[PDB]
Amino acid sequence: MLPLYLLTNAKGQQMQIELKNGEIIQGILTNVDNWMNLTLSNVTEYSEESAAVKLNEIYIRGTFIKFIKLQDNIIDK
RNA sequence: AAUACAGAGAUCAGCAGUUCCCCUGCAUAAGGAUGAACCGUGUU
Repeated sequence: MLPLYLLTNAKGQQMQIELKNGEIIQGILTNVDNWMNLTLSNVTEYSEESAAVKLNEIYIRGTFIKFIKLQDNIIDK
């Protein structure tokens, strides 16, 4: 299935975003749009994968994402 | 008129062309017959 559909239904799951600058964002997905802009709650962002700021909500532009690790649960969920 | 002469003086065959008439083609005119499952006012 399409990446976007996959995302739209991962709403409420936990996922890990790598940004183009190296920052890693662990959080629970709360919203997606057609340009893959995200909003996540219960957030922890890291300066790099080596690792630590906790944030309540984060908005991420989709053009800035290298990849998004999904929970293995994904296919059945 | 007398004479000199020279003195009795081609055939077999083919094709097209006019004239009507039939067969078969193509053209030009008019005429008809029948067949063809589909419907134009924010990433390069």
